[PDB]
Amino acid sequence: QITLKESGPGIVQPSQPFRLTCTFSGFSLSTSGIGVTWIRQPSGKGLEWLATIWWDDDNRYNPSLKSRLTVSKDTSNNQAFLNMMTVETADTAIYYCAQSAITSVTDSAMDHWGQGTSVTVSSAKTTPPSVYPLAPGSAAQTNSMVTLGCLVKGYFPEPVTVTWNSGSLSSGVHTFPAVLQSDLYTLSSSVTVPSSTWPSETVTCNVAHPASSTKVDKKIVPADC
Amino acid sequence: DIQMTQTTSSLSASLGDRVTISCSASQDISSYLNWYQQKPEGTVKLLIYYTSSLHSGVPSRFSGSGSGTDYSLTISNLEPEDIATYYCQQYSKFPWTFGGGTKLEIKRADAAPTVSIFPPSSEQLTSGGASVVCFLNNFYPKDINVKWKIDGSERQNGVLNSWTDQDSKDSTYSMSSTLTLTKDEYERHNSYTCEATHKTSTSPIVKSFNR
Amino acid sequence: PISPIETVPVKLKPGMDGPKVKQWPLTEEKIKALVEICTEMEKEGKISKIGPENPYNTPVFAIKKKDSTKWRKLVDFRELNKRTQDFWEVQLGIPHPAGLKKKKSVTVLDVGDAYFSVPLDEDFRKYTAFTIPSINNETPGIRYQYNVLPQGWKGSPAIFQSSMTKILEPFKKQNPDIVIYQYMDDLYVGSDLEIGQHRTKIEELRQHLLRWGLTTPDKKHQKEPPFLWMGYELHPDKWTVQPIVLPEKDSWTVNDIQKLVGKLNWASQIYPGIKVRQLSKLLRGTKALTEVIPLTEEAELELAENREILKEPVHGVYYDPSKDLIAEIQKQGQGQWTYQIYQEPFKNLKTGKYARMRGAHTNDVKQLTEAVQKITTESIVIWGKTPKFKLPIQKETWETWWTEYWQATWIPEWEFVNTPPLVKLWYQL
Amino acid sequence: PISPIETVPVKLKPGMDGPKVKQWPLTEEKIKALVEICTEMEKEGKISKIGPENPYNTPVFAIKKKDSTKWRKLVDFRELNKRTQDFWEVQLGIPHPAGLKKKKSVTVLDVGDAYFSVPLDEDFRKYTAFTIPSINNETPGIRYQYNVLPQGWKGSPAIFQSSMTKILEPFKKQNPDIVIYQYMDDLYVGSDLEIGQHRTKIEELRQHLLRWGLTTPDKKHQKEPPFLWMGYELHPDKWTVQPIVLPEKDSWTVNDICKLVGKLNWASQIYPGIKVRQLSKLLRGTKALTEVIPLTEEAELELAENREILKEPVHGVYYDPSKDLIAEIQKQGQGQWTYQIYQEPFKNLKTGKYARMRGAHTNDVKQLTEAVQKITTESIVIWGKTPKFKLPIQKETWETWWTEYWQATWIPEWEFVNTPPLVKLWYQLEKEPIVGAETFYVDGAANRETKLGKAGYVTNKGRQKVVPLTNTTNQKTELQAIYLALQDSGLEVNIVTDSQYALGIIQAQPDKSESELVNQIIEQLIKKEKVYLAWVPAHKGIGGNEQVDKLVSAGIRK
DNA sequence: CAGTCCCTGTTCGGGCGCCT
DNA sequence: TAGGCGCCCGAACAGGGACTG
Ligand SMILES: [Mg+2]
Repeated sequence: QITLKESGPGIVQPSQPFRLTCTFSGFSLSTSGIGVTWIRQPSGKGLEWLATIWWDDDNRYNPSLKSRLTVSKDTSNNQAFLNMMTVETADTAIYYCAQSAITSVTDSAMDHWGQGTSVTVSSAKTTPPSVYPLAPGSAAQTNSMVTLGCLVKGYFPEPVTVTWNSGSLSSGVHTFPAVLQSDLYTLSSSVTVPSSTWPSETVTCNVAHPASSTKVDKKIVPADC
Repeated sequence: DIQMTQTTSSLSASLGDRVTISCSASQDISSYLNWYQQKPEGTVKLLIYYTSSLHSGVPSRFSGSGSGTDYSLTISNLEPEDIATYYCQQYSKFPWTFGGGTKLEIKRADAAPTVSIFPPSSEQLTSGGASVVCFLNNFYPKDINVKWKIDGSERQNGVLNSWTDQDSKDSTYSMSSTLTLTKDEYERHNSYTCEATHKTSTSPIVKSFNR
Repeated sequence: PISPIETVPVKLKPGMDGPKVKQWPLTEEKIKALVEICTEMEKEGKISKIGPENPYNTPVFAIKKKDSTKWRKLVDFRELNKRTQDFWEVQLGIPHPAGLKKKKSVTVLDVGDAYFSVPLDEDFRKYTAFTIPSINNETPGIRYQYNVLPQGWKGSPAIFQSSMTKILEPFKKQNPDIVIYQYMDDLYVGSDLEIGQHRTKIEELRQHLLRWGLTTPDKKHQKEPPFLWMGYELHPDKWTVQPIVLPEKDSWTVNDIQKLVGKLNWASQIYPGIKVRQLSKLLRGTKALTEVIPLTEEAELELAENREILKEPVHGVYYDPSKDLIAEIQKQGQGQWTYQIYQEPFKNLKTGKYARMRGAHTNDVKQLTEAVQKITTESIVIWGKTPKFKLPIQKETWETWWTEYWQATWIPEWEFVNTPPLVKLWYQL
Repeated sequence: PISPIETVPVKLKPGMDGPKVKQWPLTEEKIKALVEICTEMEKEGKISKIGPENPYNTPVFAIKKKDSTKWRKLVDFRELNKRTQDFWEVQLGIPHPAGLKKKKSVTVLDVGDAYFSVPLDEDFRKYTAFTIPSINNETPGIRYQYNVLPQGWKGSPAIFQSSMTKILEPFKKQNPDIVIYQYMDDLYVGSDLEIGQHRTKIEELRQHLLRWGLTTPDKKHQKEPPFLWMGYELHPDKWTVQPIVLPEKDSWTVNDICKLVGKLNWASQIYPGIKVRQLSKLLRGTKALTEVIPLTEEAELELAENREILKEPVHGVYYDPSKDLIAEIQKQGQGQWTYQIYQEPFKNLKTGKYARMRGAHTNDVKQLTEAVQKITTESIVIWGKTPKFKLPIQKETWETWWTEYWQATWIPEWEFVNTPPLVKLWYQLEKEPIVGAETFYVDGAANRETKLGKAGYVTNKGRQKVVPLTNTTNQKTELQAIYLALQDSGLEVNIVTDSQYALGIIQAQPDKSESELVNQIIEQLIKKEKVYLAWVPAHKGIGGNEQVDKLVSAGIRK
């Protein structure tokens, strides 16, 4: 019966501050052992400790950042806060708030975790993706299989929803995690279907980008030359 | 700054097995180590606190061991969830610290990267730009190399890649790799080669084309 | 002149004069402290300088509490405490909460200063004089005396009992579920609530107190590893009596028989239903110890019988609050120690075994004193009186460091004894 | 002048009156001598003529100092002191140079008329009343009372010290970085200032006492090292003890020994290792005070070996804070022990010696332990810190001691210094009965009303022995039995007693004692290769005993 | 047990030594 | 002579444990 949820801004401009809010139920931040810990975890790398605000207000910070950190707590509302000043790209990451607690003379662990918030630092303006098909060329088909791809390039911010043939096709599909390009995202998806079905049967790429409120469909038409 | 080190980064195994992961400290931490499990999704849970005490609700098939500077985590007999990333945190002295984590994978009969290469979509070109996409699918294990030979000549100025996680269904990997060159420079050549170097065939797997 | 409340008179037991005890050496680290807490107590005028003209004296020393990291002055008022008693015991004693023992959590509050606000009988002051040494005897002794109830003198809590009962009327009626006992400089508070809920009520009583002048110390809780502050609370349940037990061998050499006879004999003084003839007969003639005697079926009859006797409540043992209390301690082995508290010989009221503090630094001195403290604490809670100790150590050795490890507001009465392994009796196994 | 210092109130012991002690007639030769003197003190303020109503009187005579041929006044305050209430003396130990710290500038002074400079309690003077008799049976002599601290009175010392301390009180608060060791009427002042400002301060000080009556005459050491303080010589870099003239006389009488021994002790504080146990015992016995006595050789090598060390010049150094302490112990003759305390390689700070035997039956860890205890305290007193030790006893020897012993013990941080004679228990009981030895069942008994009794044993192999003794008691007889069995036995044996007494004594692993019995019972133990003692409740029926009992119970009463 | 001796530990008092 | 402290000795002291009648 215990849970925490991190609230945030999801996206922060460089050299600005952000205030993460952990809202919990199930324990008080007034009871002895208790405290709340703010963990971090950059894209792909591993966990990092950031700070632990305790009930006695005897807060502890990660030395590397104390200068840009601060912790707070609205004990009556079961909320806990974390502020970071002058953020930079490297601050882009997922933040967790956990319910650290000190049970006994030797046991002090982070009993329950949140789910995290996605905080990313970018001075980019939400722009829709430009989509391009991937139809094989000079190596035009034989009685087997074939792979068709889709290219979503130059959008912001994450994420994108990509499906094939409006949700029809979902077996040999691979949507690859995106990557930054001139401070803009770019990803690819690959569908593989038996030649007995393409190009005979239409195969389309479904691309959705929430932020810019756009949805585009791309028909994988076989190449001409 | 009590450095915590899990030597073993990516370790693969199989159901029913028994595994051990090591969390080497940087000084006598007197058994103040905790173990965390982070599933592929991302949720993080508490396995063992105080180097050998199982957190309530954890499967008995979980054991903790360690002393002074060397500590180990051992999973009885693998179930299909266990296969996940693992962390050990120290709390003998702030700042607190976590290992580098050990990703526990899945051993599958080794297979080869199905390569596919593509031309710059007419459209991409229309607007002034071109990228060569090259797919390497369902190969095994992870480690793999790519090379971009244009007109026999190699290049690395414009190469981007992306690796997928292990696919929970058929334990394999995939990998997109994109060569982003301009339009004037694309329409200034002929050969474009993607090259794949996987631990399955001495000869690099290759597929290519010429505008 | 601190308060216009009336001074209560006190007169030491007849034919006894004040305490004329010398000052033991003190370590710089301490002198330095004792000097400060003494300087500042004199300004506030709770204490007064004085010279050679006062023929009495007592020793002071200070202990850096590990509890709060704040030095505490300590005046060994045991002699005085002793010379004055018609007073604090018989006349106006403070009653005991039968059930303070019967709780699961109990904490102690150091309500010392609470005393610094009540005038001490002018005429009686001379008796509380003390002196401060100086390293390498640089200057003579700087000595003072009390003008207000002194910390750690059987009389204070006795006097301040009127005001201390009041201060609590509210809290006690707004939380009748809690228990409160005052033994000298301390307040014993124990509850049945969750620990977290206890900690609170304590931290709340701290306030209520503050709403009255009574300032209580600032115990610290560290966030690094040994969460020592986690034990600040006492639990009158992991408090289990330690009965004697007779070994369990498959076959018994001669040797192994004799010993087991002694124990059974010694223990015969405690519990009377212990017979040995039917078991000693098996050793009828001068035989090599090492010789494996087979236990008779007439024998193994009582061995397994008497043993059954060594697991129950003694021979109608009653505690008489009007008689002293004694405690013995036997250094068992590798960190273990055992004790027994009795009023009459072989009629103990309690028997147990203090395990060990992992940070006992493999120091017997340290562990012993700690046992004393620990054992003392239990006493106060259970019977509300301190026991006289029979310490297993050389006076001149104990007197050299007992301080270094002492962490308490009171000081019990002790003596030294060199009494060897009587019978593994006060059981090791 | 006289001080403005509040006078310290002194009363008389409870229920006593002052001294009303007659005066012995003196020679007109002495009388008119005193009269010069008192008149002088009277004008000086120290005393004052008293009225008739004063009943008290203490004796007073005069004596000559043969050198100056001048007379001096002496009052016999014996009775007053007998009557004077008792104080709580404040001087709590004498300071030691070894505790001083090197100071840029150092000065030492003294005060004149120390006592005659402090007011005596107005309400107590009437008791210091004395008479200075007339030349003849005419008019009553001259009566006088004291107004200042009388010399030779119980109070003078403590009162003057207290006073003095109060006086420096404000000065130290204003110059907290200057150490002044006040010892009675003497001031040692030292600071890390420049030889100029120092005086500018020292001066400020003298003008401070003068304001308070304390006359700082010109008998002060300024930039005059050696500074002669407390009996030592203080050198800028080191310190010596004012030479000691060892008595070398022809024949020695008890008393004359005391003068030596003591002197020697005083010397032990700096002169490395000193033995005295030797000639120490000479005095032992219910000796007299003038009785002559012959110096043994076991007492002669002492003097000889001692004089030796004392002949070679040595010196000590000052304490340095940062550099923690060190006390090294060395073994010596039977009972003796030596130690040097230091902080640098071989620059002794101080040195001493231990010889007390706490108990009759003791061993050599015990004593070492004891020596550490005493060394510790003795530091705490001079440095307010504990020292690190270097002891002749390997961790092995210790690790086994404190573990097996039933009495609790400890020793502070220490390493093992390899320098025999070393310390290590000589024998060792057994935990378990050994197989390949007879189990000797021992016992003994005696009759108080006779002084007689027997003692012997019965082995499992039917063997037997029973020696009878005279002038000995149960406890010695039971301790006697155990002696036989440790002769009349191999190199391995099991003994069985009923005396916790004898049992105890032994487990303690004694390795020396007072009585020979237990010095020999020790010898058998060090000799044998394996022993094991067990105990049984005599008079209980336990087999192996009954035998020996009856065997030695030939005289159970009457 | 009630009255007594044995034994060991500690306190005290005397000389001395040193200091002021 | 006073007060302090130190050493070394022997006496009266106190308490536990064992004995006897
Ligand atoms: Mg006997």
